[PDB]
Amino acid sequence: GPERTFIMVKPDGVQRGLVGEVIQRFERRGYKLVAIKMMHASEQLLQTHYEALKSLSFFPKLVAYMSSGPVVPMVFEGRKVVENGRTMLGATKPEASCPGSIRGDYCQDVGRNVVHGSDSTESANREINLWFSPQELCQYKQAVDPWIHE
Amino acid sequence: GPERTFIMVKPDGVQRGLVGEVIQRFERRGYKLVAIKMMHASEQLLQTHYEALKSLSFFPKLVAYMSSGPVVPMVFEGRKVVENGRTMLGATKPEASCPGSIRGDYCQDVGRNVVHGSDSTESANREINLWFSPQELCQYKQAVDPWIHE
Amino acid sequence: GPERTFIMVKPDGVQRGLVGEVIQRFERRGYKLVAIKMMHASEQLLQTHYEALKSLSFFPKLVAYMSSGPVVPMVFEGRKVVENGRTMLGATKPEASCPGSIRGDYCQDVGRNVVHGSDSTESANREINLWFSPQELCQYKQAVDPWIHE
Amino acid sequence: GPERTFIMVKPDGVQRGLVGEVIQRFERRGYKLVAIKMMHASEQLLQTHYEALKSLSFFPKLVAYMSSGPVVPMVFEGRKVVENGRTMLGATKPEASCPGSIRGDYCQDVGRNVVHGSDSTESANREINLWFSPQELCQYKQAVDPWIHE
Amino acid sequence: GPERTFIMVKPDGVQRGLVGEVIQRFERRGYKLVAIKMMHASEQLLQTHYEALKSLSFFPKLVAYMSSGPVVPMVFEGRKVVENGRTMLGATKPEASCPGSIRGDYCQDVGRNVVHGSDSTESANREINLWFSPQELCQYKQAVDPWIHE
Amino acid sequence: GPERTFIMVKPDGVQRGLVGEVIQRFERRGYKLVAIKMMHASEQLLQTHYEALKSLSFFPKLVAYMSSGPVVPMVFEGRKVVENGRTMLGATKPEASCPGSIRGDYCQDVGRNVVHGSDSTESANREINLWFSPQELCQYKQAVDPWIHE
Repeated sequence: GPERTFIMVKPDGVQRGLVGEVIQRFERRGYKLVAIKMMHASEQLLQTHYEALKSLSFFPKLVAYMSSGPVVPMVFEGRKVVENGRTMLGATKPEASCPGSIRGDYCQDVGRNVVHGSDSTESANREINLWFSPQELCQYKQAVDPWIHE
Repeated sequence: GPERTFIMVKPDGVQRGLVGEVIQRFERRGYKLVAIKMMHASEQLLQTHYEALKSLSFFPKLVAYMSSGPVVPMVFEGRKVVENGRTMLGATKPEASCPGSIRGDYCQDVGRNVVHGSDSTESANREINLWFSPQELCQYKQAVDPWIHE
Repeated sequence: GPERTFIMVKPDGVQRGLVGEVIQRFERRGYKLVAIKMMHASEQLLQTHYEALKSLSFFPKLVAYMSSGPVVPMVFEGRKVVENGRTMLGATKPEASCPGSIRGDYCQDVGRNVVHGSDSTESANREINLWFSPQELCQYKQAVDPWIHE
Repeated sequence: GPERTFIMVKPDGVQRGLVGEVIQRFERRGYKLVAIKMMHASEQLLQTHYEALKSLSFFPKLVAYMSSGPVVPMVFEGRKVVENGRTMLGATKPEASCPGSIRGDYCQDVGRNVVHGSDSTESANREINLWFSPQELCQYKQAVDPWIHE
Repeated sequence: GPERTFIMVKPDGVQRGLVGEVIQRFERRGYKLVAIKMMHASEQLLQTHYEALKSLSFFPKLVAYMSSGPVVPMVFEGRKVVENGRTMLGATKPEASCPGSIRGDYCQDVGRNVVHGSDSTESANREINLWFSPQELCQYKQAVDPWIHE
Repeated sequence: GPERTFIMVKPDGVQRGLVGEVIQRFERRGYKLVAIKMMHASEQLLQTHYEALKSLSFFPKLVAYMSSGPVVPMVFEGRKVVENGRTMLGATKPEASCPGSIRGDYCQDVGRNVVHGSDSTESANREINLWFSPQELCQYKQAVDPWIHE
């Protein structure tokens, strides 16, 4: 690609002091952080982020909650990072999440499940460009590259 | 409920220095500790605790083992805490337990599997009241409550 | 002695989900847990606990704060456990605490410093007996004993 | 203030996958993240950041190194965060750093010491405003606030 | 048996500083380390180690990679250690590995999957004797033995 | 040098499952493992290892204890690794050790203090060559080298 995924710590993950933990789970798997910021996300941005859900009953409540406190959008790079990101986050519903996953370790409620992650490569490219301008995406050559992929 | 489950560190979990680890796995998922104590559990208490097993060949051996060293009964409170407790503990048999679970991380033998957890809400209410008097159950309002459930 | 010290997680340590962490720091140093409970501590108990401070301006405020939410008293056993307990907790003032200590890792304010620990063997014996009846103190022989002391 | 300090993961901390670890050390002490970003820092920015060092022999080499790969500037908020930040980072020279500090845990060379932190409140205010526009500084009320300071 | 399995940190696990982590995952499950060494493995040794794969297209490339940097062979002892070793390592393919497993936590590429583990008791006995002479296998009685198995 | 130090997990560190933990503390500081093995150390080897102590009353008891169960000698390489090794291990006496050090985190008795480390570069060269033949010392180029030292 290089393959990239969009990860976002939600307002409850910020409140509960889990930003570094989410980042560390990607770093220890050898994934490269290429962008990050903390922001108050606007209603208009969140409506576009969740546009696939705009027809559903819970969409207005989700958009208001996601603007009720700061969030931390970020972008990770590496092999199979989209599908591995989804596994590392765990099932949407925490009670279906296996331990070792972020939601299985930290969450008890689907509406407070700490972190968002792209569900497909097409979604990831859309979300990365929605939240970050190209100038915010940093590029570097990871020294351990020969030892993390063949 | 508020929903509550009964968790008990078994004599081997005490010996192996895993009491804090069991507690921390519930705390980091946002669950509230509401009771805890260390005790030598009597044969009569353990026979009542395991009354569903009283007809089985291994019951006398289980009751003697569970009174052979101190145990740490405790009670946790939060959404889906009974079913999530069972997932966090792992399969009864450690070799069937996924890593990330307590028994998958620490155990190799079903008869030394570190920790007990209620299997149903009806069992949890029975076990909580069997091991703790109402005066031992503490109540407080968790400050992070708005960020752990909706 | 066997030497024993009294450790108590304060209301802020309970709220912030640090009970298991405090316990684990003693367990991994080979210390034996011999008693623990969660309780709402009464004004009368806390006045006796802090009787050395009864003449000081901040005593009424300290006693009210220490009864404002549940606490977790506990007792640990092993060689040099009183003096090592004080080192493991860190300076009273978090800003004077070295990292690696509980208060240096988790605290920013002397009035919210998570955990209490006996300052002398005479204080420890007094505090243990103040908070626990003899029947609550459990005794067992630690299997790793030959490898934790000579 | 509210008191704030500027923390920056240096290019070697990014390469070595330590961004989340630095963040987590501040979060677990109850400090609030209020800004963060990943960027390629320019020579002009770094010369201003290090203006106190502009007369010294190693300044050109330091500025070139600090622009040789991406960095992660960030801002933390809470009581005594400037002086506690310096303690948490450890001595400038890793060999003088106590274990438990970031540089004592991860570093072996003063020129690759992973992370920068403000040395005074006057430096912190200058550095925060140098690296972040006011619109990038987020504000929220931490739910655990009553339990982290008095 | 006593049952034993062969575990080997591959060249990428050495480079990425994961030797202690692999060892610790077995130790915390109560397994006994009975042999370990760091070596440059020769082509002839690796061809014998992987003799089941000698007919396959990727065998020469695998043998050259496995001799391209030092490896850490080791031997662990305890109940069900072969089958539990395979679960703890995770699926061969990291993207099929559950979090909590070594490859699910640290790996993104099947050709850089950090660690080898015996797939059967017959393979384990063969591999142990291939990499270690009998004099390198140490024997001791684990003090916690009564608390890790019945 | 390249500078190297000799580290040895003592019989109590093996029993207590701390081998991986000792290794991980050096790895996360960027130090290179260059040799390791598990062995039953003979009286003659240990008398030579501790020859500086041969005149002292406790020497025979120390030599018998150090041969009473397997040990794990090892060798680490990197900048200032001898002096940093001593800091990471902590004071000889655990009660004088700061938290964050190995002995401050895990030990309560000077005669069961888990791990040995060279006290000087002259001692390190002697001890490395006493415990390892030159063929056991592995050499490789660490990919992160440009980011761990200047």
